[PDB]
Amino acid sequence: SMEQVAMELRLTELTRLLRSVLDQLQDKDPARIFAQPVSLKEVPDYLDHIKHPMDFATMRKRLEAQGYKNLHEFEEDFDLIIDNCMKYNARDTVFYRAAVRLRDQGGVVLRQARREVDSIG
Repeated sequence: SMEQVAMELRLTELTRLLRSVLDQLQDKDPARIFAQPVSLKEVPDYLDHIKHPMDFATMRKRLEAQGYKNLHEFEEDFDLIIDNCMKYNARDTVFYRAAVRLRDQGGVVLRQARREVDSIG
């Protein structure tokens, strides 16, 4: 139907906007600490601690399959990256500290993303 096509164009345009959001958030992680899944070869107990791992490569795979229906879903995955890290790692670690800085800097980006999503519809 034509309605289904219009819905699909809306999803495509959200995907475009979320790709720009993802790029801007990933720039806030210049150490690439959050770029890839935590390796279960290198951290064998990880899934005992963290039940829903997340990372920017995993998000990018979902994004490119148009698997984010709205901005809430995307933000959920970004918050997982941060929150997982802040539980597994202690406060005095480069990993924790990177996550705090990513949260703080990413907030700015996400605030305007939400306005753009609502504004453009």
